[PDB]
Amino acid sequence: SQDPMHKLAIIGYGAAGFAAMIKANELGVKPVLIGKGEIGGTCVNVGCVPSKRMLYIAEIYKKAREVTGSEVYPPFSSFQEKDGLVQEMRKTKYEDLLSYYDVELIQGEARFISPHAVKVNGQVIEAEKFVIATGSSPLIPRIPGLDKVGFWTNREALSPDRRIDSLAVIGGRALALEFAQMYSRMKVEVAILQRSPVLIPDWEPEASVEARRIMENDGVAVVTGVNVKEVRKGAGKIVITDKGEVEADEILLATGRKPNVDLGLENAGVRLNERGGIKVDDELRTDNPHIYAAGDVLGGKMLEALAGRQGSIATENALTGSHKRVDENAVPQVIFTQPNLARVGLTEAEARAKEGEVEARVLPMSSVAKAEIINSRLGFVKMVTMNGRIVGVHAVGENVAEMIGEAALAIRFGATVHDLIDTVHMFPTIAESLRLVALAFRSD
Amino acid sequence: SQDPMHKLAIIGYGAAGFAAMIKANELGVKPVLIGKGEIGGTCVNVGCVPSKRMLYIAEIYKKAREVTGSEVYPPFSSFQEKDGLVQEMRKTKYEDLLSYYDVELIQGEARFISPHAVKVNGQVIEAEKFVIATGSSPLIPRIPGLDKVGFWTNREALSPDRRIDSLAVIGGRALALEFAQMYSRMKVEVAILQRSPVLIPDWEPEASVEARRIMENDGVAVVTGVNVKEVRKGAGKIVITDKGEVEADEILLATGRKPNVDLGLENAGVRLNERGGIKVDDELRTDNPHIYAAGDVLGGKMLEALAGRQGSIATENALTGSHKRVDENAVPQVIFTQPNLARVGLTEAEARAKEGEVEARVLPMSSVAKAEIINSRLGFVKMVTMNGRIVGVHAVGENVAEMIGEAALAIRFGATVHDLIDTVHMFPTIAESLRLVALAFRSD
Ligand SMILES: Cc1cc2nc3c(=O)[nH]c(=O)nc-3n(C[C@H](O)[C@H](O)[C@H](O)COP(=O)(O)OP(=O)(O)OC[C@H]3O[C@@H](n4cnc5c(N)ncnc54)[C@H](O)[C@@H]3O)c2cc1C
Ligand SMILES: Cc1cc2nc3c(=O)[nH]c(=O)nc-3n(C[C@H](O)[C@H](O)[C@H](O)COP(=O)(O)OP(=O)(O)OC[C@H]3O[C@@H](n4cnc5c(N)ncnc54)[C@H](O)[C@@H]3O)c2cc1C
Repeated sequence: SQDPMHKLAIIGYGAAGFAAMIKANELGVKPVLIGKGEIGGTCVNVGCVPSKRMLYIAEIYKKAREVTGSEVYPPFSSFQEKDGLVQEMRKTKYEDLLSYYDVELIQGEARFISPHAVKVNGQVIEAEKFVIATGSSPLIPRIPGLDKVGFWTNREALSPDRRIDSLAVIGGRALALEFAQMYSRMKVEVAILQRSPVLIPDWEPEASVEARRIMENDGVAVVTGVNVKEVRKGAGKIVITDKGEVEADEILLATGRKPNVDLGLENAGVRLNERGGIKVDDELRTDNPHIYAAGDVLGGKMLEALAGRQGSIATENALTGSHKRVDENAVPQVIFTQPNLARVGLTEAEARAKEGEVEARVLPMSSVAKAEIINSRLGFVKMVTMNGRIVGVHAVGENVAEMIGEAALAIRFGATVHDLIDTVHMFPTIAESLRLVALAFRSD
Repeated sequence: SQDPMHKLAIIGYGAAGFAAMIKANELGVKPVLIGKGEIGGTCVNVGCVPSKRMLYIAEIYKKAREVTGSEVYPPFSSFQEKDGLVQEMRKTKYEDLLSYYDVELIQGEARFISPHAVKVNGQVIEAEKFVIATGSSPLIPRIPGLDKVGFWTNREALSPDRRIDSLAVIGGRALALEFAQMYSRMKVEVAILQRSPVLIPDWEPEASVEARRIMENDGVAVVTGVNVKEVRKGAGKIVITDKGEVEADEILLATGRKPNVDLGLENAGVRLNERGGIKVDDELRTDNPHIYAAGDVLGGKMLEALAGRQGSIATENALTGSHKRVDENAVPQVIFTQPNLARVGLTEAEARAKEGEVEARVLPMSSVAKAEIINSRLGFVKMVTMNGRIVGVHAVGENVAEMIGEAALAIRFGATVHDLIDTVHMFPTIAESLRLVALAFRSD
């Protein structure tokens, strides 16, 4: 028999799929790239780019109100203005690359029909190797009355159909925090309804404390330990919980994301992991050794830079036979509230659960000169070492997102606290808090 | 003979001298610490702390005017308000340490009278070892009429005696840029008069370009290639130059700093270097092997974090017999205008002047997603490698001061561009510009 096949097919054209496409070109292969929906996927269109833009607008108006005492809020039109930036970035960063790089693009929904083939738009596409990069979708909880009453997800909260006065946010991790701060800074009365007893319960305890303070400082009502029983429609929307009824103009779901795995995977011998994403080994290879997967479809951390890195590594492993990995314990995550929350590596509890000598220190941000100078004293920097190497850094403070890459690099290099002590920082910066917390390991 | 002496005397109680005092305590020695003037020296009192505070105030009001369209400038009282922060920081960071650590403090002017002794307040103080950390003072150029007409230095520009409408700044390096932006953002008409053909002429060429644009964007008149011949008094102060007369309410000298070396050094066998600072080897030891020196008195880079590090290293080398050094080519410098200018390591020209394979790349800030998102597209990131190791990073952009410590750490570790490529950053941050410029080494 002979069965000529493409060398590589990539399923999905978001951050992971683009990274795969680029890598494939670099290794001398013209891939087939199959996607549906807006080019560039979640990040550029309904994710990191429009969300950070609206938080920037929120921030500059908040500062303007503090300085002037005026009640100036961002105009409702600022949501529509941001659509110009999205369009420009989608063009320059994604659409223009489809002209520059070599690729057979197909727009449509792919589903596996064999271990070496998909169907799309009724046609068979066969490939020697696949990279699955189909992303995630909003997770819609099963709550009586919710579908009938209707709700917003991120998509709608970024392009709102109307001006609202009140918002009930269901959920209490990063996206809830970001949208709650965003809408509260637009003169919307926001409540967060969180099931766990604290916000961001998989972060350091100190971070969960600060998360509450950040929200409350902008007038958000934070309700923790709550179970939502039902939703109904009154004058506005009524969320009925075991701690009372919360009425609001609109409901925003921020209860997580579900990997996009409705792909006929059983036809290709690909399995799901316990988190509902594609099951892969550390080299991003599935149970079918010709199929790799990358990005949010893995059901792991959901980050643009990690999705990109995984799309590159999956592609190289598929086309070269390499055995490359991307160490998730040096990958940073940031919540882009003001002040920022940032983390990379292990929490102290995670480190203490492994074998090894663990130390940890926490430096208050109120001790950092620059934080005093710019009136941003809320926060902290926490550093965790295992056998004398830095393995985790967690921080809350002004623009800590800008210093977390120093911490990531320190962790990749296995830097010790003396290594940081020996590195002259710039005074006065927020970043020199990394060296000040290192000094805390022996010094006061 | 017997001549009992103290183990260590430290001359000057700024950043270097404090660092020495602390280090001495850590090695089990109670030093004698001799200083004059305000405790904490330049940084806290008339340097980095009050200057960054006033630039912060300038910045938040500028943003408030952009957002509201109102003509709100910082009140003249904000200079006096900053004196509270200075006092608080002087107490917590310096005066309180004199109670916590063990030290014999003497306030007065020290001068050497022998290789092992100083005089202060008419008393002989003998020590086995000395660390000289006497700082620098403003450099006052010899210009006819200038002393009679009078001028401001940093001290006066930070605590102005009156409200002015116009300012002539003599000089064109970091402090000129910072004060020019500061006063222009206080509705003062500022002119910079610079002798060299460009601003900051020891920075990368790209930085000098950007420096001019930054100044001009706030309405500063930048005059380069000018020689100041004379000053006279008219209605206001008249600076006569070979390119015309510039009249202003006040004159600010920003023409550099002179090390404080009027110390009787010839009595102790200590010599001066070609830049007018104390001559030392890389271990901070002078020609008298019992005398070390640290900080701005060396006539090298003038930075708080470097002065601290040198005071620690000088002390350890003096008391333990070690041979430690502080590598100046991993020490960062930042100009805290908005946007910031930052640098660490070698310029491209400096690297190309040494033997080795040199590469360099420049990434525009307009290519960085976060810079687009926050409307701060002016700038660049330049990376220089020598034999495949990163040896210099230079950047202009919003809050680049916060990412320059990542670059410093990369340089200390001898990181390659692949090392940066392999480190997942956070999207969207300004800091991921370090990885984007690394990608430029092979990729477009
Ligand atoms: C509101 C919001 C804000 C965020 N902010 C940040 C942030 O600040 N920083 C950060 O790092 N991360 C952020 N994220 C997460 C980040 O956007 C994602 O982790 C990232 O987009 C992952 O990209 P991906 O390619 O793995 O998934 P996607 O980009 O969703 O890739 C899937 C793409 O493939 C196509 N596709 C899907 N299924 C199929 C199929 N069956 N057949 C054919 N084609 C298909 C779709 O068209 C889709 O565009 C945010 C997410 C959200 C929702
Ligand atoms: C306006 C301005 C802004 C600045 N901003 C920054 C910045 O943002 N970041 C940064 O890194 N750097 C900055 N600097 C530079 C920084 O302040 C100095 O490099 C730093 O203070 C050096 O400290 P030092 O201890 O070496 O000198 P000093 O702190 O001046 O130490 C000298 C001290 O010793 C005492 N002394 C001096 N001579 C004698 C003597 N003969 N006998 C006895 N005692 C003596 C004096 O009382 C003096 O306080 C700035 C400088 C200025 C002027």
